Order: sequence, then C-alpha cells, then structure tokens
Amino acid sequence: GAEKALFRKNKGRISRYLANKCSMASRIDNYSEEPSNVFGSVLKKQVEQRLEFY
Amino acid sequence: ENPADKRRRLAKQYLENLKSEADIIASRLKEDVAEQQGRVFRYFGDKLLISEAKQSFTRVGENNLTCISCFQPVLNKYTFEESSNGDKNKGRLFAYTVSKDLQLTKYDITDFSKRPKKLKYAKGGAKYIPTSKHEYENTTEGHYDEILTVAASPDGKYVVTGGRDRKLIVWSTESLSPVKVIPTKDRRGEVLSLAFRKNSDQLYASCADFKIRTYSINQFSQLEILYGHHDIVEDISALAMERCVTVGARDRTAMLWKIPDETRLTFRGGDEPQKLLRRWMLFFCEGSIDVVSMVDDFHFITGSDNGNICLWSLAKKKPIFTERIAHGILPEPSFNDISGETDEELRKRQLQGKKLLQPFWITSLYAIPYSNVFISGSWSGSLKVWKISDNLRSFELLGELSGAKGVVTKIQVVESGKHGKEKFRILASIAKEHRLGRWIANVSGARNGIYSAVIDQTG
Amino acid sequence: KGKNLSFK
Amino acid sequence: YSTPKRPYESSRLDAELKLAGEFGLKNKKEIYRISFQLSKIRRAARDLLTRDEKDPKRLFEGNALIRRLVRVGVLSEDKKKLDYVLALKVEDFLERRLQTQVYKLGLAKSVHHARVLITQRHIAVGKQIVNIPSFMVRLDSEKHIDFAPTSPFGGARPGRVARRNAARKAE
Amino acid sequence: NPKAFPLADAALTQQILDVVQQAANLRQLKKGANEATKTLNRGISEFIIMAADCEPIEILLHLPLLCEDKNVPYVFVPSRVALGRACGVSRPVIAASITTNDASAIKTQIYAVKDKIETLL
Amino acid sequence: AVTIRTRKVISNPLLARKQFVVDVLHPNRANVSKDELREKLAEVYKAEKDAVSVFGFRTQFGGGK
RNA sequence: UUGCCGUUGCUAUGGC
Repeated sequence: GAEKALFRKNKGRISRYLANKCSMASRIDNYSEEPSNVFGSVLKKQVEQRLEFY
Repeated sequence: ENPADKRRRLAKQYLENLKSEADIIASRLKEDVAEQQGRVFRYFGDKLLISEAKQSFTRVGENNLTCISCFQPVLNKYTFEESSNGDKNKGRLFAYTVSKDLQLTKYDITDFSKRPKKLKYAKGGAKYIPTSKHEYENTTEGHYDEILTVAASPDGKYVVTGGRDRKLIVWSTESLSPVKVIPTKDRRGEVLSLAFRKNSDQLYASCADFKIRTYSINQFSQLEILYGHHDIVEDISALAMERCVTVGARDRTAMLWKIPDETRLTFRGGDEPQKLLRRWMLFFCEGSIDVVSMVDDFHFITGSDNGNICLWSLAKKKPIFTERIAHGILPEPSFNDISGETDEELRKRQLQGKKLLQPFWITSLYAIPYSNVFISGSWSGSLKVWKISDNLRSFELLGELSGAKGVVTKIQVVESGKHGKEKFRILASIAKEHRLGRWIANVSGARNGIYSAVIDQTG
Repeated sequence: KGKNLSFK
Repeated sequence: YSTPKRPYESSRLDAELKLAGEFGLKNKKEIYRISFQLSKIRRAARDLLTRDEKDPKRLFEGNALIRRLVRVGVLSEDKKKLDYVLALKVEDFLERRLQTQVYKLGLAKSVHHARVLITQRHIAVGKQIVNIPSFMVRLDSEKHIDFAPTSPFGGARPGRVARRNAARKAE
Repeated sequence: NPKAFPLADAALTQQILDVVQQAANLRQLKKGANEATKTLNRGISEFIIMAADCEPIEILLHLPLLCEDKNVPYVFVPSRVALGRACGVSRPVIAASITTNDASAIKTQIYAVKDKIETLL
Repeated sequence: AVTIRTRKVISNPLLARKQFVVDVLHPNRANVSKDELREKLAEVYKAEKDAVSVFGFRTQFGGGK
C-alpha cells in the first residue's frame, strides 16, 4: 500500500507498526470459516495506544 | 587474663545458661557440633503449625524484584562471639533484595511482628557503563544491567551482587558502599546464582558461560574455575562443607563438586512417560532443572520445569523419590481467545481437549540446613511446605501458605528464639515476571513485593 | 584427607 | 601410518586434493594416517563379522568397538552395529578433528583460521589448552571447546600488538 | 480436525526444543513467524516449529500452506512460553525456523528430528 | 590468589613424617617457589618450616597448575 | 507499605 499511501520519521514508525497488525488481521480472516471481529478490535486498540505514545 | 581463661569464663557462663534452661546438657552439647557431622539433626517438621502462620505481603517500588538474601547472626561455639559485624548490630536480622531496576535494598527483619523496614539502598544506571569495552576493564563501581542475584556474607560484613553486566560487586553492609569489583572476564559470563559456603567467606558463583567460579571474599581474589555442565548453570547451593551442587538447566543434569578432591558426581533424572504410564496400567517430560538446595551433605533436592520435585542421594545416580506436578497444572487458555471463529464449538476444538495443558515450574526451592523441611515456590499463588520422611527416602506435603501471589523468585527462612521454642520467618521475593526472562504470561493479581510468613512451633 | 589454603 | 598401494592414481590425487581443501590439511601424511587407522578398524570389524553370531569373542569385541566408536563420535547412537562400522569413511574421522570442530562451532571463520587459532594457544577443551589440530574430540568434549582463559579473545589482557599500539597512541 | 495439527508429544517436544537451543547458539535459528515466512520463500528452511497455544492460532496458520507447498516438514509444540525459552530470547516465540546448512555441527541431530516429524506428519 | 591442596596423605611413623601429594593452583602466575610453599605448608600443618620438604614439581601444560 | 494512579481505614489491598 506504499503506492497509494494506504498506511500513511515518527510518522513512518506508525505506518510500519500498522502494517504488521494489518498482516496479522488478514491471517485471522483468511483461515477462519466464520471470522469474528473480536480480535480486530483489540488489535486496533493496541495501535491506538502506540499512536498515543508517539 | 590469659586467653585460655577468657574461653574458660565464656565456657562456664555458657554452661550456666544451659543449666538454667534445664543428659539434657550432654544432649545439647552434641547438637552444637551436629553440623560438623553432615547429617540431618533438626526434626521439627511435625512441630510446625502451618495453619496458624501469620502471613503478610509488603509491596516494593522496584519492578520485578529478582532475588532476596537473608543474614542471620549465629553465636559461634568455638569463640562464643556473635557473627554480628559490630557492637551496634547485636541480634539484628537483615534482608537484602535486588531487582531488574538496578537497585539493591537492605531491610531489617528483627521484629517478626513488624514488616520489613528499609534502611539504606544503592541504585545503578547508565552512568556506570564502561567506555573501554574490554572485559578486563569492566571495573565500574555500579551496575548498568539487570541484577539477578544477591548473597549476604556469613560474617555480616559484606553483601555481594551480580547480574547480566558480567561483574561481581561486593558492597559494605553498613553503607552499601562498593569496595571491590571483580569482572568475570568472559563475553557470556553472566552470573546466575551465588552461594556462600556456610560459616565461611568462600563464594561460589554460577555463570551463564557453563562454568562455576569460586572466590574468597576476605582476600578479594578468584581461586578456581570448574567445568563440566552441558548447559547454563542456573542455580547453585552450598553447606558447611565444600560440596557445592549445581543444576545445568536444559542439560537436565545436577552435579556435585568435591572441590578438594577435584572430582564431580553426575546425577540425571532419566524419567520417561511411556514407562510411567505403563507402570500405572497426565505426565510431562522434564525440560530443565532450574533450582537446587542441599538438605544435607549427603542429600539435595531439585525442581524442574515439568513440576517435578526430586530427592537425590550421593550414593544413587537416579532419583530416590519424585513428586510429579508438585504445583499442579496451569489454567487452560480461554476459548474466546484461542481462535477468532464465531461459533463456540469451533473454538473449543482448538483447545484440543487437554493436550495443550502444561505444568507449573518450580521457580524457587529452599531447604532449611540439616532439617527435614523444605519450601517450594512457583506462581500457583501458594508456598508449599514439605516434610522429608525420617528414613530420608520420601517426602510429603506438610501444608500451604496462600498469601504469596506472583512469581516466587527466591525463598529464605530465618529463625529466632531459644533452642527449645523457635519461631521461623519465611521471606520470599515475589515478582510479576520470571527472574531470568519475561516468558511467563502475566499472572492476575501479581505484585512486586516481599512475601513474609511467621510460623511458630508448639507441642 | 588433606588441608586447604589460599594466599595473596 | 602406511603409504597407499598406488599413490599416483589420478582419482587418488584428486581425492586427496578435495580432502585437504575442505579440511585444510598440511600434507598427505595426515590423510594417510587417518586412512591407516580406518583400515585397522575396518579390518578388525570384518574379522569380527566373519565369526558366527553369538560367539563370545564376537559379542565382547564388537560391543567394545562400537562403544569406542560411539564415544569418539564417528558412529551414531542409532547405528550401534558392526555393519555400520564397515560403512565408515575417512571424512567421518576428519570431521572429528579439533580444527574442523572449531570451524563449525563458529569460533573461527575458516578452517585455516581455526588452525591458526589452535596452534596459537587460543582454544581450550575444558580446562586444558590444546594446540594440536589433529586432536580428536569426543562427544562430551564436543561442546567444551572454548577460548582459553589466557587468550586475549578469552578475557585476558590484550595481546602484545594491541597494548603496544595503545602505548604509542597514548604517548 | 483441530487447526493446530499435528502436535508433538512430550517425548518429541523435548527433543525438538533441544535442537532449537543448539541452533540458537550456532546462529542457525530464525525466530518469529515473519522470519519463518521469509525462509520458506527463499527455500533455506529445514523445518518449521510452531506453537499450538498461540492466541489466536490463526496468526501462524499461513506457514503450513507455505510449508507443504515447498515440502518442508512442520510440527506444533504445545507451549509458546517454553519454545521462547529454548530459542534463547526473553519473550515467547510462536514460530521458528531451522536454517539449512550442511556444514553445521548439529547436522545429525537436525536430520534425526526431521525424520521423526516426517513420520509424525 | 594461589591455592594449595594436599591429597593422598599417608602418615609414616617409621620415618616420623607425613607424606602427601601437593597440588598448587596458581592462576596468573609462573609458579610458586619451594620456600613459599614450605612456609604455607608449614603453617597449615602447624610445623616448623625446617621440617617441610617439597620436591618433584612439574607445571601442567598450558599453565595454571 | 507503594514509582504513578485508586479504593479502604485512623489500617488493608485494586490497576499501570
């Protein structure tokens, strides 16, 4: 997503951090027959805490 | 006023005290030197009252309290002088603690009815980082990396600390002023456990470079390096003799070192479930031996990462008795967190029934010298007190203390009172994370503090 | 059994 | 050692070239020595196989030989039979040398660097400094290879060149 | 049936982890799912070890699809906290990879365990 | 620091002495002069220096003992 | 009794 800046120095760090979590979210969606949104929310709140920290 | 007279005066006075307390006089005098004969002579397991123990938890600011060492003065029969360093320190009990925050703290625990009361502290930091980067130049006064262990000298004059900085700093007990710094002089020589030879100034240090280093604190000099473990030497123990024992962690081997004879005895668990299940006709294989404490000059106990508390004898290479899953099994992972699938039954399957369950590790294990009682620690939330049988062929669960919550990094026991009636105080360091690393998932309700428990004997 | 010492 | 039957076969010359190249051997005498030991071991194993199974001498000597080879490390624990002793090669012995082990453990960046380290008294097996590249490391001694306490790479003071350069720089 | 499959027994898991700790000392161990994904892509992986108690497991289930397609053995160990301790790092590790090197000092042990995983699969 | 350990102690009253094997561990030091060893053994066994005799000393290869 | 923040007392324990 670096051609359309989908995820966008401290600005870059959050972009990279969001990329890892985004990759984690896709794995849960793809290999679950009936994916739920419970893990996606906690994943997002984890990014929010990182967002506040920087 | 000849010196022979002085000993005679003290000797006569000491007998006068024993007569006042009271065959019996003859019996006690043998017990005074029973320590020299390396055999268990303190059979007070039955007399303990675990249920009535007064338990308390004292919080501490330092994060991840890593180790605790207790100093108890002992009246020396040879000279009838107390082990206390100076006149001011008569009958005073001290406890020293170290934490991953690079802080060493001393406490006073003389009053069993009262909580530990901080006296003095010294803290390190980045100020002490060595610029030279050569191992022999790692001689800075303060610590700059996690302190992992601490021990208080039997003479009460020094307390020595070491950690991942690959240094062995010895402090003055009165002021916590560093007086000497001994580099381990190895790239990976991280100190992991310290033990003094009882009633002596010799120190044995276990390093992560697979070697045990020995020191003489009075001369501030290294003596010997011992070799032979197949993995890191995580823990070490010692008693009146020079027979220190060690456990090599993943190598799954406990070694006793006869320093004079320059020989070692190798002990290996060698237990396999298929036979244990066949003999029965959940068993987990041991992964490491992490803790050790010598009950006796001819016996010691070890605690592994599969919840096994083993009793050993010098004569036999295999364990004489084993207590599998001593602390129980860990709680199952939650089914709402195991999988992201919506249907509950789908998530329950990912638990795979009971195959994912694992046992508690024996994070701490301490045995009172020359006694039939030892204490085992983990993060199950309770300290278990055990009793070794009279024949020293098996042990049973005496009782439990539920006050401690968190990872029990280290246990200690200190005693007070006359010979007949004696109160034992159990001090255990509690931390939110394991001393070596941060592997363990956070335990609900865990807190950084010094767990304390006073137990009284009656009969 | 022998005896043990360290000096200097 | 004992000289080979026809030293000048081209295939033999290329085999010696490859062995010396991979294990950094100084001359062919080392290869001949290892081949001589291997030949003795395999001849003994052959004569043991010739005898009938359950023969007391076969049982005793074969068990002793396989135990020896397992201790030295050449023979795997799951191949404890004389037939697999017949299947040994010179490479198996060459790998057990201290030079190759020092190279493999990561202490040296190349076999020749390992040899230079060994003959300069930098490598210790347990407590004892070893300066003999042809030292054969057993299983237990496989791990105990480390830099010696006296070595400047082992935690002693820097070598003569290092402290001399420091002295000139300070002046 | 379960997504985390096959799961090594107690006897095998100690053997696997013992290989893991030696690979760590010899700089032949890659730690973490992201690293293990790269090694499979480059074709330098001997076999993959995975944690069956990962929360959730699904964040490491892309490896079996990669592992099988390249015909690389894979196995699940019950504990991630224990696996992290073996790896030599101070945090739990859910997935690890053993890099390929025929000149490694621990070649025989890696091949011994690799055979067991193949039979176990 | 340097350590002296005695082993294989045999009391020989016929010659009126005690004979033993002496092991000297001397990290970071060439070796121990026989006179110094005599002084240390003498005080350890509580006898005059004149009554102590040591011989047959070989430093182990690599040093330190 | 705590580095910070609470609750509970005139002391004890919840979170980071």
